[PDB]
Amino acid sequence: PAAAAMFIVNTNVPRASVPDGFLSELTQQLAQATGKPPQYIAVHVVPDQLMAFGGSSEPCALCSLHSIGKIGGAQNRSYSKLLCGLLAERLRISPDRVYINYYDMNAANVGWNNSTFA
Amino acid sequence: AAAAMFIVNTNVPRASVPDGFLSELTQQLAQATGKPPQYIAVHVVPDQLMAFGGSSEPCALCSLHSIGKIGGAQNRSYSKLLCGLLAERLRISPDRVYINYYDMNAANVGWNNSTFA
Amino acid sequence: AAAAMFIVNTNVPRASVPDGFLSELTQQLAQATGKPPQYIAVHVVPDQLMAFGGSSEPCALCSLHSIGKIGGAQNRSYSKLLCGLLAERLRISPDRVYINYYDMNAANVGWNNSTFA
Ligand SMILES: [Cl-]
Ligand SMILES: [Cl-]
Repeated sequence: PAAAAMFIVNTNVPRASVPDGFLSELTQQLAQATGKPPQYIAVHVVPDQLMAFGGSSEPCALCSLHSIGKIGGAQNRSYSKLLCGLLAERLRISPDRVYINYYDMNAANVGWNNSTFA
Repeated sequence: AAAAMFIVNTNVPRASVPDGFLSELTQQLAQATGKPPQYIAVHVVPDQLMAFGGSSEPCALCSLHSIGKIGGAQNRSYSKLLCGLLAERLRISPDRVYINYYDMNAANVGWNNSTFA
Repeated sequence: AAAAMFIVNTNVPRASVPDGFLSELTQQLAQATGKPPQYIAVHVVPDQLMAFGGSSEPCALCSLHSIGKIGGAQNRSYSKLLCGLLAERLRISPDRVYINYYDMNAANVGWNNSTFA
């Protein structure tokens, strides 16, 4: 599929708790997992959010992975283990307090560089 | 299917959001969707640079992602509920609120190292 | 249908977002989509922690959700428009912008206590 993918993390954990290296690690790990070049992976981390999961304000995250292709039942299970693992290790968020929404984007529906990936 | 998540982005000030608002959203959404509250997630983002129709009046852009429980009649019910809460608690007119509803396939929601498929 | 909404998330600092940018996006999107500006919502989020291709140079991740007016040719036109505006006003290179396009079903957009069904 065309090369783009993007991963967003929204979390209540504080800015101070995001490791140096985290966005770079997300980029490299997602490139590897999706088979996409890192040049076309975008990552976005949003700490300090007002959020709750199950009515509790213990650490949690709501995430999205938008990808042109490379989305499906088995792949998404694999991404979830990878990404929950990174959020647990790096941000100290329990995997049972993380949702990740997966979106398979059509290339014609991803704009870039004044045009689209179609 | 257990999961649902509601996100509100708004231009109203942080100081205007009541202390119990996340808990109220959780409880109200659990009742509206029939899902246990244990698996409802909520997220409120105030102080945003955002306009509705070019105007700086209070407004909101929201999303409700749910595995199931999404459809024409249900979404109407959720809009009345959620616009009502945003009006009552955040003083946002319902005609300056959009809510995008997403019926998520269970295979497309990750949680706890796996997906809901 | 009247509704559309445009969201920009960017790592450019808040002080670099010019006065009047939300209004310009509203007017330009209204012209491009044929929708009245009164039902276009825009949302800009500066100072984000982002990387694009591993780099923290200026970049943006954006969404355009619209009832209708979404398709291959229209999206290419919107990308030229919106990348143009982000370059002109926020000094972001077009090759560091993604815009996700979503054609929303009217029944899945809540507004004013109901939906657009
Ligand atoms: Cl509850
Ligand atoms: Cl530029």
